[PDB]
Amino acid sequence: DPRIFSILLLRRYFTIKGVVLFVVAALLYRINNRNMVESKNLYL
Amino acid sequence: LAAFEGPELHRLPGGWANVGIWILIVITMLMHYDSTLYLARYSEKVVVPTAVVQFGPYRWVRHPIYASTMLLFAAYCTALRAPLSLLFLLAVCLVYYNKKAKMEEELMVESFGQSYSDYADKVRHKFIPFVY
Amino acid sequence: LVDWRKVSEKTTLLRPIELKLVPMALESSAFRSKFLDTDELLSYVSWFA
Repeated sequence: DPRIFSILLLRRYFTIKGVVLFVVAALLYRINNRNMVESKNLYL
Repeated sequence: LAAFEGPELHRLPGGWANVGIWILIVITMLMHYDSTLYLARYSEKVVVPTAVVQFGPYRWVRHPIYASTMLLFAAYCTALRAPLSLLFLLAVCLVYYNKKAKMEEELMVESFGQSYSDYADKVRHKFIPFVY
Repeated sequence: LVDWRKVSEKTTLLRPIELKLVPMALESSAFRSKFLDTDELLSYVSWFA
């Protein structure tokens, strides 16, 4: 129910804490799609 | 039959084509929960309704619990992208659910009098919205 | 749709500020007749708010 979010949203530390987890999640997702060996053939 | 007629496992795509099963599963869970809650918030005992429920999915369809079970059936069958098994599942579940819906509908018609009659006149579609 | 003559004959003992607050209470009592649930109305009210 959007009101459940909205009551807490309408009520400096929290934003920075939430944006740190944003760049950490971005890092983990970006590292997640690449194979550790990009060139299997050139190392083969 | 959905398992077998469906293709081999890791070849089905991803990306933006796997959002449909997400939203359909969310819809069937939401509609089933609403149907069960609206059916259980009025009955005194386990299944003993007092008034007629005509709220939530009941104002779109006469049997939303059965159609939600139907829709998660279709969700599993559509996750593996097999239309024919979805159709046969639809046929058999339509037959049995329609039989059981007919007995329960005549029971509440007999038991409640005009109330369920006008409720059924308000919403005719028994299983699928404006299809059945 | 409301014949206000008979409503005036039903509010003879009343006062102008209550004569002003009559219509919304009248609509509420009109909505009282049908059969409806609290939580659906509450959900719609929350969504619209």
